[PDB]
Amino acid sequence: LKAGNFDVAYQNPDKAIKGGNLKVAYQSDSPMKAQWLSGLSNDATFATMSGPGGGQDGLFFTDSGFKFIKGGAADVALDKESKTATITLRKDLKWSDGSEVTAKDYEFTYETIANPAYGSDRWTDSLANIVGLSDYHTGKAKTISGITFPDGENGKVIKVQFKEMKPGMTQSGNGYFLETVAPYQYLKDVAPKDLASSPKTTTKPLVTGPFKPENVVAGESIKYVPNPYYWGEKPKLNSITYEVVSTAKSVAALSSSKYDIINGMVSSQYKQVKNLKGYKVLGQQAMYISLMYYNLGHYDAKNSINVQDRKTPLQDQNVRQAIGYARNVAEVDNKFSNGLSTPANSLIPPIFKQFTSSSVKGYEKQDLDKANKLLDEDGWKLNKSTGYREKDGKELSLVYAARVGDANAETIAQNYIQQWKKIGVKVSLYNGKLMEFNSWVDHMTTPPGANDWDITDGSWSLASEPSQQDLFSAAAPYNFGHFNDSEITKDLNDIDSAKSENPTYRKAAFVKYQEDMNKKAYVIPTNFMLNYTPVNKRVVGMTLDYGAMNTWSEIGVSSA
Amino acid sequence: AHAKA
Repeated sequence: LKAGNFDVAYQNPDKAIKGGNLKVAYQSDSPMKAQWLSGLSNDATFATMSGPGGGQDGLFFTDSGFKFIKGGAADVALDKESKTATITLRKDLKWSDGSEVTAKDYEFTYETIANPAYGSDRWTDSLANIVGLSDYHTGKAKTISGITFPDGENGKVIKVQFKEMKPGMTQSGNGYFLETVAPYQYLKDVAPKDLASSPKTTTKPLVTGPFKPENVVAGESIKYVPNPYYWGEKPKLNSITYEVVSTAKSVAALSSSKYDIINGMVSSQYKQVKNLKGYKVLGQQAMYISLMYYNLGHYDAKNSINVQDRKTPLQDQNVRQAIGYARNVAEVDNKFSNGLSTPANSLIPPIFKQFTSSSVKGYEKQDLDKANKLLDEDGWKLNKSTGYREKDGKELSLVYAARVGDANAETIAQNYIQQWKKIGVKVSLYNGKLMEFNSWVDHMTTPPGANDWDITDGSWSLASEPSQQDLFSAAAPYNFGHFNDSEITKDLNDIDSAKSENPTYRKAAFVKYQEDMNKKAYVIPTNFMLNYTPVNKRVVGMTLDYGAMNTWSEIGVSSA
Repeated sequence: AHAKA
């Protein structure tokens, strides 16, 4: 497997020893917050650092596209006609004290999120689609009627009944049902309001993963040791340490061999890392899209709907396409990205092979000739004295709300402004300078929307169920440019329809959506990204494959 | 499900 020029795995020619200590770090300038219950945890840093311990007790394995497969701590099966997901825990699934993981432990996760007495921030409207769960959530019911136990609470099977099936239910991260267990017998006598701050969920938890936390240093680190009761094979390693490292100290830590692996390293730091001997740098495509937005309307908050009613030459499809074709995204990525940005052909990255195809063509190749032709044929005619096109005596002049963030952000925006000059479009930065991130978020998300920008850039961390209703639907506040198109609405709905419970149909629906979005050009995909990870050359079995389910048990070292 | 970033 390759991701760009990067290897996804480090194929160590040397065998792993039996034993050893692996030292891993996560780059963060903010402390970890240890919370072992998924429902009560809001810290992404700790969520990653929980990996050796089971990832906050995740149950389901997936393929490399995040589609559920059998063979993990539990299996999940959908039955359309029952409207039910059935979760079957393995016979051998135990907690790290040797207690059995039972059906109650899965139901208890739902209580931790849905009963407000626990203080969870993770309730979502999606959960209201489980029979009886909204009523449990609001106190109307004392149990969750939609969750049943074919073989009792102390058996291994849980049935979850829905009001409606959803096609995303075969993707991890879908949110319509949950994927973790919580140790009910261990935690049952803690008052719900005290659970999140209990030692039992912070410093001294029970877990289900290949390692268990022997010591947690608040804000900083976890020492992991083998979990005797893990259902899989014993791990190779005798211990793993997982520590927070600051951005400012990561490279030196690599120089000093303090860590074998550092995760979360940002795109900036790379050329300091890429030359360091003794490391193999692996890469993987990120769950990420960046894109260019055109401002085409406003958001009606009272009616929760985008109205595409702004006066702008960008209402013309030809103009939107031309401005897309004029960019030099590939060249910009070559010049500046250190290889960590690659041009997007579509709005969904190819991580999701079941929802994407490289056959989908977008604006990944500059085409100034096409851009100039589109504008000409739309009556935007090139003025001799100025070098800019006009229609009814008005120049084609746009405001670009480019933002701070990328290290070469200024330079990149200027690249684009210069390409746009080549097609006779005059483009200036919003107030003559880059917008700070918080100001940009405010500008884009405060209804009804501003009228003083034309072009902007946005970027998103995508969920492993990648429907984009929350980004581009007519009702979405995140639809920053406020387009509303009947064909796109039909396409978005088709992706989430009952017919899309069939994966071949859903693929086709995603592909049509991606093509239609490109053609309409209300938004223009810009880049995908690559995450990089330095790995000490002694590490054996390391891979960033999203399909690799057993890495913590398999990983080892070739020498102590 | 998706967040700015």
